[PDB]
Amino acid sequence: QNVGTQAAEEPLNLPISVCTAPGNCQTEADAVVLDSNWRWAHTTTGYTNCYTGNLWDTTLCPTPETCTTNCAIDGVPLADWSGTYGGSVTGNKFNLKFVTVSTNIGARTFLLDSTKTRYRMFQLLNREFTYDVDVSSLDCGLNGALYFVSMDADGGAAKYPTNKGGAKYGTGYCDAQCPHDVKWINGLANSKDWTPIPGDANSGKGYYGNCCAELDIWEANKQSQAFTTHPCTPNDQTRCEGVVCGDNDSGDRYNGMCDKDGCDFASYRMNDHTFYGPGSTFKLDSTKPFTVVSQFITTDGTDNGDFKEFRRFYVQNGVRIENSKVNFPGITAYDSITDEMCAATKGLFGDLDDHKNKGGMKQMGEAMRKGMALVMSIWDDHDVNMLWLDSNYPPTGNPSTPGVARGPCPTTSGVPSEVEVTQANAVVSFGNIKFGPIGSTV
Repeated sequence: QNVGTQAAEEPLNLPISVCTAPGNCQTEADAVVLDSNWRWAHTTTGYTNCYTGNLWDTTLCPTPETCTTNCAIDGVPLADWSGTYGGSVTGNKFNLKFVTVSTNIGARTFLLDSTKTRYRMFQLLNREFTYDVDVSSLDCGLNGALYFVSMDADGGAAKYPTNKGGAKYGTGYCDAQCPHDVKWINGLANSKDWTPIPGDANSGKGYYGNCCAELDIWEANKQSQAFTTHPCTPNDQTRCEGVVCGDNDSGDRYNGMCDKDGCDFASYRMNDHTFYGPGSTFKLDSTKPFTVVSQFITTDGTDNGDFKEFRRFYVQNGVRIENSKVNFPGITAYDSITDEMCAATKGLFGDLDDHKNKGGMKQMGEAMRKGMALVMSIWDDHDVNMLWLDSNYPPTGNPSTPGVARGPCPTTSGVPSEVEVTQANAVVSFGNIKFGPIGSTV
């Protein structure tokens, strides 16, 4: 995309901590940038929309190349962050409102480095990543997500010279779902064969998808939470078409370059229904804030080893809370993501181990070694109504069959039109982000 001249781009300042030992950290003066999908797209030498509602203008965008020549994405000024997009920062806390009323629904954002010209790339192997979260106002159907993806640090600017904005304009998004709803891919409008998504007034799908590796630290609302590894072959940003995208709609979910299911550790799905929930007698009380700690263990305990284990623990009101465990007869009580856990649990659930097909923890680790961009988002799910996270999936499945039940939400929950009314004022908060060696962040 070209860059428009109507509004300066002003990312929100967000300090994080880089740590060397427990309680010995230094501030890193980073910032938050809005994903290019949420930006106004208009004519390069005017005010005329190139995209309105869920459609590209066919006169301006008869082809992707012409669209890209004629159109530009514009900046987010400071005033518009809260007023239009529902984003705000107080000290080291970042807040994202779900619905902001001209009416904005959801948000996806990235962490910029201290220069505000590149994404802050995190080399996560043999490191610990930690943050405080509040998901108390997110119920069934919503997801306040924090995760990493194998985006380029410059959003693709060096690879795709028609991308003028780079990381500064939140470009280059890709993930392990190979999404077609990304409006700008490889520096070009994804306007070919663009199709609105029914019941989604703001979104559509273009000819291409954009694939890359994804490490989900946090997919969650107050009812259920998960962390998940998604390797791809290769891991780096890859525009896809046809079978390579692994499109759900053509029966290709397991035929593409990315592991779409991922290998998940989701406490409720692993059959501990009392670990996490909205109340003081759950082990971890989702009505109150808490700290989420993630440790990425290698084979030799060094930065050069292969990724072998994703460990997790929590801190809430000064109380250390170890992760829940897998709880099925004849299955080891795993409390972390490893290749063995993935094989054993997917075996039990009858899920295809595409994680293993894509190179497993080792391949996931190669993405983490090269460095990944931090994503913070809030969203509802127009495909599957978040049932995969917090309900029975498939909805018609027996909840006593291992793998089906992922949370207590009813199978009628999560319809975007309903959650966008009922949960309009939901806000996820991510704060006090800390990054360092294992054992350094609490």
